[PDB]
Amino acid sequence: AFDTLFDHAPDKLNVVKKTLITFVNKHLNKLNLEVTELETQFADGVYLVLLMGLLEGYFVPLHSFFLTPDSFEQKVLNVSFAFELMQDGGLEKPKPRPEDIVNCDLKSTLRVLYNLFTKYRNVE
Amino acid sequence: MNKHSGIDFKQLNFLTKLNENHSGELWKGRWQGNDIVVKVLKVADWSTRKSRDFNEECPRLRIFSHPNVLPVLGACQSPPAPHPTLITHWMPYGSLYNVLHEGTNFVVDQSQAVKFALDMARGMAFLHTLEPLIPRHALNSRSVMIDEDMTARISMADVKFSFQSPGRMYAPAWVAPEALQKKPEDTNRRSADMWSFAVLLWELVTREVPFADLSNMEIGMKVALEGLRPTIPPGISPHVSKLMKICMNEDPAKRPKFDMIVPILEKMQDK
Ligand SMILES: Nc1ncnc2c1ncn2[C@@H]1O[C@H](COP(=O)(O)OP(=O)(O)OP(=O)(O)O)[C@@H](O)[C@H]1O
Ligand SMILES: [Mg+2]
Repeated sequence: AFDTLFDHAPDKLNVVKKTLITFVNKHLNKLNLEVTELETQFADGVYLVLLMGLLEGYFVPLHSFFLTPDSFEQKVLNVSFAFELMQDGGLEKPKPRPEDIVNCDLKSTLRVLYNLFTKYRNVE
Repeated sequence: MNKHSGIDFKQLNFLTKLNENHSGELWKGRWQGNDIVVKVLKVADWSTRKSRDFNEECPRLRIFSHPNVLPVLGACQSPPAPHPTLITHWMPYGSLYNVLHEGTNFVVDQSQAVKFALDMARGMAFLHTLEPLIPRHALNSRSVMIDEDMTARISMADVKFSFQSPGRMYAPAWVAPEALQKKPEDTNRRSADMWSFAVLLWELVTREVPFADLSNMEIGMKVALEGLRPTIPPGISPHVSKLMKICMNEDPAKRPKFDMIVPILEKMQDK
């Protein structure tokens, strides 16, 4: 499904990218945070955790994750925690490994965000 | 020996469902001649460890010795119950939140609001004498119930278990700035609870939900990191203003204890 959209549709891919740039900025701007590059600013897991709370209606206590991760291990933990929250929200377990997001596999970064946009379309 | 087997889930009469949410569901029901609510906790990755923990954590909520504390009547262990479940007596007016913000029939007057404050302060003073404190007990208007005679009672069935939604906060507007950021073990829990009471005072004064226009994530992040606070309400009595301000001191060490403010609130009732 999403494989064809990434690999075999460049024109549509960029209609979805700008969408996702608007989508995540719609929510993170409420925290005075801006997302200018889809492919590198989600890698440490922080904005994914913050996004999940903005999208499912909770705050995540700052002692529950690494607000400023100082290691590859901490970013992997953040991303894994974000995937857990995704699963608590009704999504099935994401297909990419948490390390794939931390390593900027764009097909993985976009797939996670695509499934977030798809699910939380009507959320304001 | 196994001290307590708990309540038999099979003995519960589920009458009508009141809620379904992140924790599970809540029903109105009956059990052994009692009108009750039944809180069904639906926990992902249930394990024998978590079930053991539930059965050790539940007895601490069975507090029958203070009028402003609403005990958990008992709990259903899982196994053999389908889910970890707890029961509490049905409170006809629902939560303080319901009474203040969702009251379609009457508006409670400010003498009743002062009595609610006194009730909550008395119950919190009692809970603060427990050794150790009940873990993961947050004070907010959704976690206080209003009984048939309008007595406010701290809801022990709203204390979060160790396995229950860890890492998520659905009522951050009542939480002390330090408690939004630091592990409970690195905070003075009693002082953090007094901040929650200060927000309750604000709620009783304004009859508004604190930060109602903001999402929970916005609330927690802006209170923790950007100094966001409720605005003192205009033109209230100096005595109420001073009490609100000292209970909401930015310095946790300078906030009063509940047993200190109980006599202040007593003198605030009617002669
Ligand atoms: N002992 C009770 N008696 C009467 N009504 C109650 C009682 N406890 C809860 N309720 C009511 O049921 C509603 C739903 O409460 P519920 O516990 O399911 O959600 P919550 O308190 O917002 O979140 P949480 O799951 O974290 O406790 C409450 O808003 C309240 O009206
Ligand atoms: Mg509850």
